[PDB]
Amino acid sequence: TMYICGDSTECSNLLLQYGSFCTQLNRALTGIAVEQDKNTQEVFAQVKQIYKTPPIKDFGGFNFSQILPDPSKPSKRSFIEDLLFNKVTLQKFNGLTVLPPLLTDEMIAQYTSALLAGTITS
Amino acid sequence: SRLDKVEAEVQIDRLITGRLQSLQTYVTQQLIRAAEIRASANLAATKMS
Amino acid sequence: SRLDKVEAEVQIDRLITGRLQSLQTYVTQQLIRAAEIRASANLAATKMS
Amino acid sequence: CTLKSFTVEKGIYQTSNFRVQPTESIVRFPNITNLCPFGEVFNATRFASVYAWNRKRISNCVADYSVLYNSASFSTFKCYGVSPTKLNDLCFTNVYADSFVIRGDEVRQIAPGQTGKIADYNYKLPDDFTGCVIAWNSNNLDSKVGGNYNYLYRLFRKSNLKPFERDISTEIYQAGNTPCNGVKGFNCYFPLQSYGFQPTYGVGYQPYRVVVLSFELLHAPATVCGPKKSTNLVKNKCVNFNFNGLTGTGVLTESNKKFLPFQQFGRDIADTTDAVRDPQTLEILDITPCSFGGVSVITPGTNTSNQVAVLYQGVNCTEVPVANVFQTRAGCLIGAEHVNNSYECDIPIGAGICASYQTS
Amino acid sequence: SVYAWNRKRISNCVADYSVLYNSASFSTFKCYGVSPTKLNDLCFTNVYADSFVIRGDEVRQIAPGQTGKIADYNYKLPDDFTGCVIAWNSNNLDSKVGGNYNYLYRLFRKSNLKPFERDISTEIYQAGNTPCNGVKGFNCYFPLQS
Amino acid sequence: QCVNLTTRTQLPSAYTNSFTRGVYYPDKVFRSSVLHSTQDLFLPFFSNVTWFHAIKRFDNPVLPFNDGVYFASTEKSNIIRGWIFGTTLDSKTQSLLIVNNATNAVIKVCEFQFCNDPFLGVYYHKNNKSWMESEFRVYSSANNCTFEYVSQPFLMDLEGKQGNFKNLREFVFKNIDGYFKIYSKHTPINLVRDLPQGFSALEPLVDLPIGINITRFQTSSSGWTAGAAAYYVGYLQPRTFLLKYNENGTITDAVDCALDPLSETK
Ligand SMILES: *[C@@H]1O[C@H](CO)[C@@H](O[C@@H]2O[C@H](CO)[C@@H](O)[C@H](O)[C@H]2NC(C)=O)[C@H](O)[C@H]1NC(C)=O
Ligand SMILES: *[C@@H]1O[C@H](CO)[C@@H](O[C@@H]2O[C@H](CO)[C@@H](O)[C@H](O)[C@H]2NC(C)=O)[C@H](O)[C@H]1NC(C)=O
Ligand SMILES: *[C@@H]1O[C@H](CO)[C@@H](O[C@@H]2O[C@H](CO)[C@@H](O)[C@H](O)[C@H]2NC(C)=O)[C@H](O)[C@H]1NC(C)=O
Ligand SMILES: *[C@@H]1O[C@H](CO)[C@@H](O[C@@H]2O[C@H](CO)[C@@H](O)[C@H](O)[C@H]2NC(C)=O)[C@H](O)[C@H]1NC(C)=O
Ligand SMILES: *[C@@H]1O[C@H](CO)[C@@H](O[C@@H]2O[C@H](CO)[C@@H](O)[C@H](O)[C@H]2NC(C)=O)[C@H](O)[C@H]1NC(C)=O
Ligand SMILES: *[C@@H]1O[C@H](CO)[C@@H](O[C@@H]2O[C@H](CO)[C@@H](O)[C@H](O)[C@H]2NC(C)=O)[C@H](O)[C@H]1NC(C)=O
Ligand SMILES: *[C@@H]1O[C@H](CO)[C@@H](O)[C@H](O)[C@H]1NC(C)=O
Ligand SMILES: *[C@@H]1O[C@H](CO)[C@@H](O)[C@H](O)[C@H]1NC(C)=O
Ligand SMILES: *[C@@H]1O[C@H](CO)[C@@H](O)[C@H](O)[C@H]1NC(C)=O
Ligand SMILES: *[C@@H]1O[C@H](CO)[C@@H](O)[C@H](O)[C@H]1NC(C)=O
Ligand SMILES: *[C@@H]1O[C@H](CO)[C@@H](O)[C@H](O)[C@H]1NC(C)=O
Repeated sequence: TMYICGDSTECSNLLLQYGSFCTQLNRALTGIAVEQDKNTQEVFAQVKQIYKTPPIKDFGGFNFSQILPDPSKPSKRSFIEDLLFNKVTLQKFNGLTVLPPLLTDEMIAQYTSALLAGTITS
Repeated sequence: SRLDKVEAEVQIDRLITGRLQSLQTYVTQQLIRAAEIRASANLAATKMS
Repeated sequence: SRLDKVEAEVQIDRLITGRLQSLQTYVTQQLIRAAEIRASANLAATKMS
Repeated sequence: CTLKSFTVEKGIYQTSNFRVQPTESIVRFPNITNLCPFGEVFNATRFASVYAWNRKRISNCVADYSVLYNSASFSTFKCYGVSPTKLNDLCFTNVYADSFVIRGDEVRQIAPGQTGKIADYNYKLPDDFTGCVIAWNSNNLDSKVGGNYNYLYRLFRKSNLKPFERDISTEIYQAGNTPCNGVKGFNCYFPLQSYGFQPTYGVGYQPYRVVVLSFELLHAPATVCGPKKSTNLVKNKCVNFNFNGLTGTGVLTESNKKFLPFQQFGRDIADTTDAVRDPQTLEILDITPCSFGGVSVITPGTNTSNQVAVLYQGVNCTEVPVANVFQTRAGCLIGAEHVNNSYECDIPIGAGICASYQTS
Repeated sequence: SVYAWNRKRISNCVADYSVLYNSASFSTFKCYGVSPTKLNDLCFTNVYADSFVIRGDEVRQIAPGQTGKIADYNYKLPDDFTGCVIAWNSNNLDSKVGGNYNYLYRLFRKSNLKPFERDISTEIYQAGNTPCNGVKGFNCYFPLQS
Repeated sequence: QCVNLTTRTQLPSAYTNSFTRGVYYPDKVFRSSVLHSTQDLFLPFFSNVTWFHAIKRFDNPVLPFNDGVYFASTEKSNIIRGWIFGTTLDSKTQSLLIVNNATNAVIKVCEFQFCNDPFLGVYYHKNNKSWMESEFRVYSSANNCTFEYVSQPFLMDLEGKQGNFKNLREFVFKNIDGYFKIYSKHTPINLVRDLPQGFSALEPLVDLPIGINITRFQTSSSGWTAGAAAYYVGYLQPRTFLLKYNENGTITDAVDCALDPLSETK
C-alpha cells in the first residue's frame, strides 16, 4: 500500500478492488527473507562445540598468523579477512526497508575460529 | 488537484494498473536470483563439510 | 442479465484482464516452486544410489 | 484475525504495519509585493465620459480584490462570469478596466443583454459577457450647483455599434432624408448632449461612477491576478509542507548543504526531493519522512499461554506511543524482560537477539 | 421544487415498464444502471419515486457525478446511481403568463452536501465577510432564487 | 525610424569549431557528485559553427530561429547590445526585443514594426572621448504592447576597449511553451581570434512568460567605424549530454552522447 498509493486516501481505496495482490507480495518477499538465515545457518554452524586455540604457537615451524584471529582488533578478525572487508563496496522513503541479518558480522568470525582451531590440532 | 472526481479515477486507474505492473517484475526477478543463490550455498555447505 | 450486448462488451473485457492476470501469476509461482523440488528429487537419487 | 484461525502457533508474526501520522500541515511561499495602483484610478481626480470612455493598461501587478470588494463606498457590484469571491485565485492573462460615469437610471443598461440608450449607442456588451460591473454614487463630488456640463453622451448615432467599440465621431446627425450641412439647420442635431448633475437630483438622476473589470482568457501567459499567503515555519516534527507546490510529509531540520544563489531544490541518485530552500528566508533544510515500520507480534502457543510482546521493525521507540523497553539494532522491543544468561535461540528476532518463554 | 423534491415509496407490486418504454410522450428516456428493454425481467428491492420540475436546458447536471449549481446545491445523483431518469416538455402544464415564481432553487449555501439531501431552510446566506443579522442587508442574500 | 546601412560587403559564412562552449544549467536543481543525463536543446561539441567577422564589416542579416539558438561573443567594450525574436517582424504580430544600453537591460514586447536595419546610434568619435546611446533606430511604432521589463539601474562602459578580447560573453536563447529564457556568463580569456579550449558553465539570468510565436530572429546617416568584433551563431537540436556535477553544484565536464562511438559507450 505504501509504495503504490503513499499518503493518499483515495488511491488506497481503488487498490482494494484488486483483491489479494498486496497480501501475495508480502508473503513472497518474506519467503526469501527467512530463507537467507537458513543458508548462513547451514554453511557455518557445522560445529556446535566451539573450540578455542591454545595460546602456544609451537606448530612445528608453521605459523598460522594470517589465519589465526588477531586479538588486537576491536573485532576478533585476522589479517586476511581484514583485506576482504575493505575491498567490497556497498530506511528509504517509499517503504523500502532492509532487515538486519540474524547472525551479526562478529558472530560469524567466531564460528570460523572454531572450525579452524579444531582442524589444526585434532 | 486538477481534475474533478468524475474522471480523476480514470487517470489513476492507469497508475494502479501501471505501478503494480512494475512491482510484479521486480519481485519475480528476486525469486529467480534467490533460487540461484541456493545452488551456491548448498555447494558451499559441501565444501565446508 | 442486466445489460445488452453493447455495454456488456466493455465490462467483460476488464474482468478478463483482471482474471487473466490472476491466472498468469499463479502459473509463474508454480514454475519456480516446481524447479525447487526438481533439485530435491535429484539429491534423493544420489543418496539412494 | 490475520491468521484466520482461533489458534496460533509458537513463532514471530508480522502483521498490521505502522506509520507515524503527521501532526498538521504547513504552507510556505515567497514574498508577494508588486501592487499596481488601483488607488490612483479609483480615487482619480476626474473620470472619462461615456461617449469617449477610456481604456487603460493593467500589467504585471497583484489584483487584490479583498480591499476592492469590502469597501462600502460602492453602490452596486455584479460579476457576470465568475463568483465575485474567487477572482483572487483564478489568474488573469489581462484585465480591461474602464471608468465611466452615467445616470442612475441608465445603470440597468450596463447589464449584458439589455436595452437602453447607452446600452445601444456607445457601450454595448456581448451575449457572453464575463466581467464584473462596479458602480458607486458620486453626487456630492461630481455635481455642480450651476450644472457640471463636462460630461457628454451620445444622444444620436447613425447605428448601434458593436460591443466595446469606442468612437470619437461628433458630426451633426442627419435625422431626416435630407442631408445636413453646417452646424445648424433642419434635421441637424448635435450628437453630443451634456449631462447635468445637481444635488437636488434623487436616486436615478445622480452621477454614478462605474468601473468594470473585464478580462480575456488564455491567449498569453498570466500577468495580473489576486494575492497569496504563507505561514510560520516549524521544525522537528513531521508535517505536510507546501513549498511552491512541493507537497510532502517529513520532519524539517537544518542542514549543512550549501546551494548556489539561484539553485532551489535537491535530488539524489534515486531522483527524489531531498533538500529544499526556503523562498522567504534563505536556508537549506533536510526532508526525511517520520518513521514507519511493520508491527511484529511475538507469542508462544495459544494453548501454553496468552502473554505476548510487540516489536517495531527498524522503528525507534523514542516515538513509539503514537500507536519494560529495550533497544536493538533491528528495532525496539517492549513487553519483555531482559536478562543476561545466554541460551540457545528459541524464536529469532534479529541482530542476534532471541526471545523465549521462561520463568511464573 | 428542486429544494423540496417529493419522494414516494412503492413496494410489493408488479411493475409494467413496457408502457413507459413504448410511450411516445417522453422527450428524454436515458437510464444509467439498466437498459430499458431488459427491465421487465428484473426485480427491485425498493422503488424511489423522486420527482421535481426544472428548466428544459437544465438536464445535463442530472447525470451522476456532474458539477454546477444544481448538482452542487439542491439535487444530487450519486456517483454510482442505478436507475433511469425521465423527462418531458411541460410548458403548457407548468408555465404561466405572469411567471411561475412558485418554484425556487438553492443559489447559495455553505458547502457541498450529501446525495439526496432535502432542505427548505430560508436563513440568509452570508456571502460577504462582514457578519449579517436580521433578514436583509448588503451581500445578505437568501439561498433560494426564483 | 531607421536608415539602411547599404555600404556593406557580403561575407561568406566562414567556419570555425566550437570546442566545448555552450553548456548551461537546464533546470534549477542542485545535485552533488552525480552524473545526470538530460534531453534538451544544446550546442554540439566540436561542431562547425559559423564565425562572423566584424570590423567596414557589419552585416545585419535575418536568421531563422528553430529549436532555440546559440550565441557567443568574443568582445571588447560590448558592441553587442541585444537581439530580437519573432515570426513576422513587420508589426503584424508581437515580437521580442532585447535592448542592453548604458542604463538598463530593457525588455519590450509589442507588434514591433521591425525595420530592415536595426542599430543603435552612439556619439560618433569626432574628438570627444564619450560614448552613449543616441538613436533608437530599431523600430518605428509599438501599438499593442503586452509585456515590459526593466532591470535595476547600472552603468556599462561604452568606452572603445581595444586589444585582444578579454571578456567572454556567451548567451543562449530558447522558447518552451511560451516561456522565454536567456542565459549568460562572464569570464576572462587571452587569445587572438578563435574560441579557447576549456570547460565552463553558463548561468541562468531571468525567465519571461511571453507566449508569442517565433520563427525567425535578427541581431551622417551612412558610414560608421566599428570595433573589431568576433561573434558566432550556433543552432540547437535535441541532444543528450552527460553532465558531471561536483559536490558543489558546479559542472566540471560534459560528454555529447551523439558525437562518436566512444561517447555512445560513455
Ligand atoms: C611466523 O611467521 C610469520 C611469517 O613468516 C612471521 O611474521 C613476521 O615476523 C616478523 C618478525 O618479527 C615481523 O617483523 C613481521 O611484522 C611479521 N609479519 C607480519 C605480517 O606481522 C612471524 O614473526 C613468525 N613468528 C614466529 C614466532 O616465528
Ligand atoms: C532513537 O532516538 C533517540 C533520540 O531521537 C536517539 O538518541 C540520540 O542519540 C544521539 C547519538 O548519540 C544523541 O546525540 C542524542 O542526544 C540522543 N537523544 C536522546 C533524546 O537520547 C537514539 O540514538 C535513537 N536510536 C536509534 C536506534 O536510532
Ligand atoms: C531599407 O531597406 C529595406 C529593404 O532592405 C526597404 O524595404 C523596401 O521598401 C520598399 C518600399 O518601402 C519595398 O518596395 C521593398 O519591397 C522593401 N524591400 C524588402 C526587401 O522588403 C526599406 O524601405 C528601406 N528603408 C529606408 C528608410 O531606407
Ligand atoms: C536605456 O533604455 C531604457 C528603456 O527605454 C531607458 O529607460 C527610459 O528612461 C527614460 C528617461 O530616462 C524614462 O522616461 C523611461 O520611462 C525609461 N523606460 C522605461 C521602460 O522605464 C533608458 O533611459 C535608456 N538609457 C539610455 C542611456 O539611453
Ligand atoms: C492589438 O491592437 C491592435 C490595434 O489596436 C489590434 O489590431 C486591430 O485588430 C482589429 C480586429 O482584430 C481590427 O479591426 C483593427 O483594424 C486592428 N487595428 C489596426 C490598427 O490594424 C490587434 O488585434 C490587437 N491584438 C489582439 C491580439 O487583439
Ligand atoms: C566546494 O566549495 C567550497 C567553498 O567554495 C570549496 O572550499 C574552498 O576551497 C578553496 C581551495 O580548496 C579554499 O581556498 C577556500 O577557502 C575553501 N572555502 C571553504 C568555504 O571551504 C571546496 O574546495 C569546493 N569543492 C571542491 C571539490 O573543490
Ligand atoms: C496444547 O496444549 C494442550 C493442553 O492444554 C494439549 O492438549 C495440546 O496437545 C497442545 N498442542 C500441541 C500442538 O501440542
Ligand atoms: C547484565 O549485565 C550488564 C552489564 O552491562 C549489567 O549492567 C546488568 O545489570 C546485568 N543484568 C542484571 C539483571 O544484573
Ligand atoms: C564545417 O566546415 C568544413 C569545411 O568547410 C566541412 O568539411 C564540414 O562538413 C562542416 N561541418 C559540417 C557539420 O558539415
Ligand atoms: C565635444 O563636445 C562639446 C560639447 O559637448 C562640443 O562643443 C564639441 O564640438 C565636441 N567636439 C567636437 C570635435 O565636435
Ligand atoms: C503562432 O503562429 C503559429 C503558426 O501556425 C500558430 O500555430 C500559433 O497558434 C501562433 N501563436 C499564437 C499565440 O497565436
